[PDB]
Amino acid sequence: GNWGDQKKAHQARAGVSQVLNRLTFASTLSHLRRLNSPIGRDGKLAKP
Amino acid sequence: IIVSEVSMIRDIREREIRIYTDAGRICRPLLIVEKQKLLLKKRHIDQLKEREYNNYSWQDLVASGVVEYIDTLEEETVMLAMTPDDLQEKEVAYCSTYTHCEIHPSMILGVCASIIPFPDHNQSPRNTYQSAMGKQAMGVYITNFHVRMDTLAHVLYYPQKPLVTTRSMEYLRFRELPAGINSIVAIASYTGYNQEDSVIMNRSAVDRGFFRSVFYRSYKEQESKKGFDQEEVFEKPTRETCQGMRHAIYDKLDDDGLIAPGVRVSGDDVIIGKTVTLTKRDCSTFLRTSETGIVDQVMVTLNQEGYKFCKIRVRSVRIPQIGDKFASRHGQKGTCGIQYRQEDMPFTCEGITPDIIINPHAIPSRMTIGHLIECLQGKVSANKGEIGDATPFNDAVNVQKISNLLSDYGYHLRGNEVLYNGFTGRKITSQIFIGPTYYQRLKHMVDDKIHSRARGPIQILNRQPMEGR
Amino acid sequence: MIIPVRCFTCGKIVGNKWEAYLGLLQAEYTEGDALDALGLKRYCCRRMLLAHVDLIEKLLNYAPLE
Amino acid sequence: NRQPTLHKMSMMGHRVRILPWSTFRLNLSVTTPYNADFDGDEMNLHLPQS
Amino acid sequence: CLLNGLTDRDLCELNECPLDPGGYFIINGSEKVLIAQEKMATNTVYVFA
Amino acid sequence: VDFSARTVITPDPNLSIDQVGVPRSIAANMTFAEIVTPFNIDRLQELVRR
Amino acid sequence: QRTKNISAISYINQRNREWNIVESEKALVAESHNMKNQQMDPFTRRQCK
Amino acid sequence: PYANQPTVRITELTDENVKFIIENTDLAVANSIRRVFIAEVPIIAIDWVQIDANSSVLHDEFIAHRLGLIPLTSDDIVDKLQYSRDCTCEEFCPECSVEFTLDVRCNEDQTRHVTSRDLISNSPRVIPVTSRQDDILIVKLRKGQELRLRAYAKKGFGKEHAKWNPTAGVAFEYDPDNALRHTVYPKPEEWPKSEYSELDEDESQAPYDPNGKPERFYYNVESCGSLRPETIVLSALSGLKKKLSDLQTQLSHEIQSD
Amino acid sequence: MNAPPAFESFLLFEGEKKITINKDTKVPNACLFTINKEDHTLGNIIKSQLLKDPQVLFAGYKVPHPLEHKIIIRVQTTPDYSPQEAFTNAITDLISELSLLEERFRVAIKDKQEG
Amino acid sequence: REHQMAKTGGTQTDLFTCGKCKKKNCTYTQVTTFVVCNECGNRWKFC
Amino acid sequence: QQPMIYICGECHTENEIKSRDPIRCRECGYRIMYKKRTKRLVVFDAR
Amino acid sequence: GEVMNLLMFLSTWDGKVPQPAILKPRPLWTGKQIFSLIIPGHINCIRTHSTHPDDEDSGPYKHISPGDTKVVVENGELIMGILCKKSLGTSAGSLVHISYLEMGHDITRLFYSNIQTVINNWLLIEGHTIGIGDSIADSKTYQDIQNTIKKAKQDVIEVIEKAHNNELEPTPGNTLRQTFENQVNRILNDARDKTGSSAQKSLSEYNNFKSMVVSGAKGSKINISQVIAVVGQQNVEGKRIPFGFKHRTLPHFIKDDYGPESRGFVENSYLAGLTPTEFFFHAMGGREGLIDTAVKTAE
RNA sequence: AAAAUUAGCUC
Ligand SMILES: [Mg+2]
Ligand SMILES: [Zn+2]
Ligand SMILES: [Zn+2]
Ligand SMILES: [Zn+2]
Repeated sequence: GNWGDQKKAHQARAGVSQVLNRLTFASTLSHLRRLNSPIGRDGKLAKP
Repeated sequence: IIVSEVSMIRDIREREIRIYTDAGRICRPLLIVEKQKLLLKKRHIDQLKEREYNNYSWQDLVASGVVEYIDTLEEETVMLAMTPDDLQEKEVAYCSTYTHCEIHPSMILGVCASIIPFPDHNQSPRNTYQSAMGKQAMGVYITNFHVRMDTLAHVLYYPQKPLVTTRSMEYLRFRELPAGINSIVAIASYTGYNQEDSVIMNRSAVDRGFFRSVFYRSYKEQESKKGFDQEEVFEKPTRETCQGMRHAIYDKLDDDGLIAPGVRVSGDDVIIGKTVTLTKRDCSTFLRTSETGIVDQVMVTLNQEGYKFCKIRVRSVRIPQIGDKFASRHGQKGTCGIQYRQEDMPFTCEGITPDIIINPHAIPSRMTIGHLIECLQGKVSANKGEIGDATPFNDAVNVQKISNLLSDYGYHLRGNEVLYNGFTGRKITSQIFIGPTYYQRLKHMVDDKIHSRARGPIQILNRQPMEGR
Repeated sequence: MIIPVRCFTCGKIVGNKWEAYLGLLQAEYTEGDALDALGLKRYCCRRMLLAHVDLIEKLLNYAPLE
Repeated sequence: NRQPTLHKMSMMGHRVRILPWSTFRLNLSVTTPYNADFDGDEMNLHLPQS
Repeated sequence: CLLNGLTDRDLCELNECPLDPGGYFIINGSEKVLIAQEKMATNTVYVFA
Repeated sequence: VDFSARTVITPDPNLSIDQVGVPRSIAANMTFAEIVTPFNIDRLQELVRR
Repeated sequence: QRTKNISAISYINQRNREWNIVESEKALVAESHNMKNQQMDPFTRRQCK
Repeated sequence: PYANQPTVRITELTDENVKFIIENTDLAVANSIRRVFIAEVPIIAIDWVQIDANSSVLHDEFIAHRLGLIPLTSDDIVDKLQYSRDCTCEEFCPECSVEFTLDVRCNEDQTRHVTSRDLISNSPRVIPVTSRQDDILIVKLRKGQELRLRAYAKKGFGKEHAKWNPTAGVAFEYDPDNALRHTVYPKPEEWPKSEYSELDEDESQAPYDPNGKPERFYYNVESCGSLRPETIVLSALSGLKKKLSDLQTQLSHEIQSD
Repeated sequence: MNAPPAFESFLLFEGEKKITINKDTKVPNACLFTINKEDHTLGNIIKSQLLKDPQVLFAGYKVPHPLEHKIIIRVQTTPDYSPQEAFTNAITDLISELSLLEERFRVAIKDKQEG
Repeated sequence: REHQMAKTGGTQTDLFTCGKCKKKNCTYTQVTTFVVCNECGNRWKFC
Repeated sequence: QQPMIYICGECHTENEIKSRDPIRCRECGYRIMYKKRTKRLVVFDAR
Repeated sequence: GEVMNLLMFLSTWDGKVPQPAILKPRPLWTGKQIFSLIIPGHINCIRTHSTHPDDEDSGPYKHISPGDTKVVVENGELIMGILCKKSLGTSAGSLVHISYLEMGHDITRLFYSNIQTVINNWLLIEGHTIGIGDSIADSKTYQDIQNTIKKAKQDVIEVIEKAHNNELEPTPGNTLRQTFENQVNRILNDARDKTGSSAQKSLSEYNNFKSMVVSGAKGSKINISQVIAVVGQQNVEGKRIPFGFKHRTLPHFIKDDYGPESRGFVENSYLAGLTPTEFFFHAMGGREGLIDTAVKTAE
């Protein structure tokens, strides 16, 4: 899932590729059609 | 000359026309409206209704010039309209200049939201909680589940279909692979074990196979050449040659080293007979503690490297017991508190004992009237004998009409009925509210969370107990 | 995946009514009429035939051999 | 005890009673201090050894 | 892919179901899906304050 | 720490506010060290034999 | 292999969906026909300006 | 300081359900007889399934579960057999159980429908419900699959599990007019009259009655098909009588010992 | 995993007494009967029958805990009528009543069939 | 006038007695019914 | 004298595979094969 | 029968049946009379029930209340009033607080146990529930609510007209836009309050929402008002819905439409469903709430 | 009796 080179993996993004959650058809669909913002996790701001 | 994805934005206030063609521009289709009237006339509807017989499809509509993809950056400069007829006939002059008109308002919802019946009758937080909890519902996740060897696959025995389905989920494919059962839910406080967000299930219902699901767990293991002298191989580790060995039964598996299918297993039991030569060390995997399953099938093959690679999956019949986490389609999560036998559950004038009993106090604080509407319409649909509709914005489904229908079957127009104290047989002074309603079962079983410890294994760095069940 | 054997709430045998219900729907009847033609009075037992999904067919498509 | 221990009334002693099924139980009145909700909560249980 | 526009018959014969949406890679025998990331549109002037 | 347990919780009004409904598995798994004494040597003897 | 059951189920499904389509159309025409009066408490719609 | 002289009157006797009425009896007795109908009624049912070869598409336990729910006619056999727990022999003796065998294999191309008719019982009278209306569908087999097993049946009652639950649904109801006010209708006019209501269509509910005790209990026991309804009633009465007799004996022994 | 078996609700365990008498001390002529492996079925009818009897000042049962298969019946009679004989009389008359009801039901059925 | 500050709104009534000044004038706000003293200015709420 | 019979993946034909042997079907030739059910006393209670 | 049965669920019953409040024509006990036996020792405390009209102590009937309020306990025996959270909940001078302060801690533990074990066993006979029947109005309250909402809409339109023609003078300390927004918000809040009051006064004693709210167990008058009368304004960041697009909330509405529905005012109620636009705005409000919850938990 | 790391879910 590290969208970058192996040597500098930590410098690249994380979670870009995830394991498809095959727990129930609805979950599969939701997963295949999901988004994710690059903003840092748990940011103090609340506009985004 | 211009594909349908391109977008032209006209900036009036400042004379700038900005056209975008690059990818990613999220967009959606809308109907066109020339002056006050749609381009989607009966001709188009007729030709389209005969689709799947000749060749007619969406592309025909897009080409004919009736629909049109507007991207968000262009959506800011179009006087959209909600429904064709209602917002155009003739009234106080609001805008009278619409340019497009949405297909159906309910099409804003997503995938997990859409299966929520009457979402507009619930407070948004509960809709969101339901959206998240839907992804945790059990059922048939894929038809060819018996061929998959995935890890942690749940499957439900009798996944019925919702008695009330939204028109949108017809295309979500939910009705072919449902994730819940229609249960006769009675909102009331029978005994007390369902007071703070908890439910009382019917022991007899469970005995009959109410929500009875199954739990699979796959395993992956292959042999490899550890080193010039080190090497792994499948073989029953005997009591003499193998120095490293566990204090567990090994004869349970056959000589080949792979436990045969349909064999009772329990926690801390050998599932694969891997031994590595140093004489040999028992470097073999065991079933996780507190699993207690039965072996479904054993798969053996060769990986890319060409070594013997085998996969084993164990199934487990998970009877619904107390502590299991259920949830309706409205965010009314809860955990089965206690289970009563049919003799003890209350009953209507006829032998209809509720299958689930939620707390009444869960309704007012959370404002989930949508749940009540679902229950009423479900009772009506059951009696009539056909699935009812719960599309979000319908303008033709109110409570008064649904009640009027229900009153034509000898039932209180509001859905309440007179129950009988299961124990003594005395009527209940208050008229309980009982009806069909679609309930799910989450994967959060109790047996997967219960844990204990008394001087267990210790870490190597700081001599403190380990972490994780 | 297959029609249950008994109604969860009531207990009346309903497993032996799936083929009959399908036949009645096929010939001419409608659901609301077929259900009472089979003799399912209580609305608790009707959800068995209305809501039940028939996945065993899809399962049988994956014939092991031949 | 319940995992978020905000204030003193979040770790109180109790007398043990063993019951068949596999779930911690506790009188509802004692729910308010812990802030538990019986909607899939988890509550730790330590035992002294002296 | 090998199932491009293939009838449900062959899919069933290939131990696959016609309902599977698809659109997910198979690495090391795991279903990997790419989450659509989002960012600021390029080649457009923004005036922040 | 050892001698810890974590399980879901459910209401149970028939128990007093100071009681707690532990399961059977957890009860069996944990232990309490008790000093032998002639006042209760018989009880511990029976427990050991069991 | 699918001559019985597997084919009868498809036949019943197709006829039932056709019956549902005609049922919906008749319900629509009936709703249009019975346009005498509509006085209901539990329903409302916005009216700006 | 003694009991009462209840009367009984059947209104509808069929081979599928019985509707009767009990008058001059206490509510506790009525509801207790109900709970005995549902819970404590001896009946035969499959309880031990040994599966030898199952190539169907359902689980191994799915077959056993379903087979647990197939009713078995026990009109005159339940009274004779003894609970397996109290048997004085090893293995399921025929004196204390009824053996079943099933062996089906889909050879032809058309899918099989393994129905309860495949359960070849050893005893003549203990058979699933097919004597005199399709049969309970167990599982569907496709060419090449097979299902071989044998199961034994034993006597139980609903209290232990649902499989021993002879009654489909007991309709118990008393005082159809809300004469004792045991329920308070916020709007009595809105409620539909009970099937047993003698009250005319004008009035909504009978006038209050202070010195009024519940009598005239209406029953609609509905047999699942295992036992005949009147047989269910007789068995429930006999079982309750036996439980009281045993309790009285135990109390007598306890008092004498003291 | 810790689900108790289904036979523990009605079948006695070795050493457990079916019925235990325990005299109370707070008021004269008051005993608590404790019944193992029973439910409301066998306690409610006895409670009602004791209520019918006029010499019984107090009568009531309870279930200490639903998961436990046990019930306690409290009986308190006039000083000249011990609660034991009250219990015996209640059960005896209740058995007589059920037998009479069975006989009447049987005759009613046999008359209903072609009659 | 413009420099001033707008007075806090509320339903003035004399049905509530302020415990800080003994006066009956005060204003109530429903949302729990908060009470603000009119002259004394006692602040309280009723559930 | 048990040669650890296996079931081919797609052929659904039995095969005799012993230790230190390639895992392939006697015919066609595939790399997948499952095992056969045990012979133990698989006894369930229809509960 | 019921009195003797409930007594069985009492760990501190002395064993004596209290004299029934009504000997003839038939021995009938009262709820308060039974509940007294639960109260331990000789406690004394005074409390006011939730629905206690303020203008009752001043007038006559101070010590004999028509509404059965003014909870008075003497020698640990309930005499008047209806117990609610104000008397049994967690509040200074609540009945349990007095019991703990006067009697020992164990006495208070027994008090709790007895209260629950008796009240649930009696609830078995009584029964509690909730359903559509408890959410429907009387078909006149709907008329009042519609009239009130129409008046509110007319008033906001008049305010907008005055602002457009430059007649609304800036309120002191605020700019013209600020005073305009303040007036609109006050008008909408007043309308919502009037509708809620009308809905409340239109309920019946048998209604279950009212029972749960007055008992204070779970809910509030605002919940009922939203369920029946009208949801209300959907604010974000302490203000009305902003203009995400160019000078307008959603593509449906026209530019410069400050009207109530064009800015978030959910005119419908949860029983009668929601128009799509107000549904979206309600979603925005819920999202704001969730974000605030997360940041609070983090900080 | 075994590592480093990331992600999802939950009160
Ligand atoms: Mg919670
Ligand atoms: Zn039913
Ligand atoms: Zn025998
Ligand atoms: Zn091969």
